[PDB]
Order: sequence, then structure tokens, then C-alpha cells
Amino acid sequence: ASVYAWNRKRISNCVADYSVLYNSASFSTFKCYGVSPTKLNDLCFTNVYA
Amino acid sequence: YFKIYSKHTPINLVRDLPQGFSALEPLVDLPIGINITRFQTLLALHRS
Repeated sequence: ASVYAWNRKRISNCVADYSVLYNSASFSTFKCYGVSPTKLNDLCFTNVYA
Repeated sequence: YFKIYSKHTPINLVRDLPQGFSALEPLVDLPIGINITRFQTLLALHRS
């Protein structure tokens, strides 16, 4: 979607492997602010939105 | 985040609200992410 009408999707009731996101080289920028990138596999979250 | 808190109380007062204390238990945590400014309740008709 366009930036004015950005799409928001809920992620819930799943187990997420973030290691495939860090180790993938396709992303030019992988920058995290309130969480460390390497610690994402060790934490539990709810109400995740993309 | 749309929070629904609910409580059911057995009452026997005829017209107005009873006077007392009853804490509302949290019922539903709803992920909507939309703007809400106006609401309307739904009633049921009886047909004869």
C-alpha cells in the first residue's frame, strides 16, 4: 500500500522465528529500536502489528 | 485497543438502579485499531 494508506496487519497465535529475518541478506535496513534484533527469538509478545 | 469489561448481577429492584458495589470483570481484549466516536445499542422487537 501507499504511505498515506499504509496497511496494518495483526500477527497473533503463532510462533515466530525471527532468525530467518536477521540472517536474510535481502533487507537493506534491519533496525530495531525498543528491542534488540538478536533477542527477538527469546521473547514472547502479543498484539503484534505490521 | 477496545477493552470490554462485564458483570452480571442478580437484582430485584423494580425501576431504578440498585445501590451497592459490584466490580466489573474484564471480558474481552479486542484488537480493532480504528477510530470510534459514536455508538448505538441494538434492541429486539416482538411481533404478534
